[PDB]
Amino acid sequence: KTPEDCTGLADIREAIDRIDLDIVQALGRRMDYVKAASVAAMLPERARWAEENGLDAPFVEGLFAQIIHWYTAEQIKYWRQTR
Amino acid sequence: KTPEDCTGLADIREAIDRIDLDIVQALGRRMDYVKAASRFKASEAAIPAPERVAAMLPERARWAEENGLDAPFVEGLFAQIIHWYTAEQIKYWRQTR
Ligand SMILES: [Ca+2]
Repeated sequence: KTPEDCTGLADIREAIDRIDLDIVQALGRRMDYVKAASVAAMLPERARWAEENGLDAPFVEGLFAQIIHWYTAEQIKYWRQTR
Repeated sequence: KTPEDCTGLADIREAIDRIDLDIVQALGRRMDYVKAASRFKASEAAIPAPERVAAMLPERARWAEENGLDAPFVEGLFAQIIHWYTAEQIKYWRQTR
């Protein structure tokens, strides 16, 4: 259901669980690409997307700095593991 | 293109942009739901239900492990999301109710 058609917290939770799983799945696919490849330029882009989507840019930049650094460190681990 | 079908770094960097934009857009839709949920709360202090959050976190962590990702990191990431959205829900609840 849309946010407007939600009749209670149970409807809300159905939608939020789906969004959050979508996010985790996208993050999983994101790692496959990073592995296949084996911040200052990436964050302004993502801060713009945040604003465009009605979200606080600096919070969303915090989320992406966290992500990008994790995936960078994992790429380094993965490289050593596979060479 | 799939990761295997990618011919160089350019393909991968653009796919990552599209995935990252998908996540932002999903996070934008998530905020709409969180703000709509405020209608179903009798008080600012019931934002959030502590047992809801307590069951949400291991579930996302478990999803992470099932998708090739580190549970502690992804659980921490969702802790931050849920926490910030809680604050945003509270602002919205106060403004409207
Ligand atoms: Ca791009």
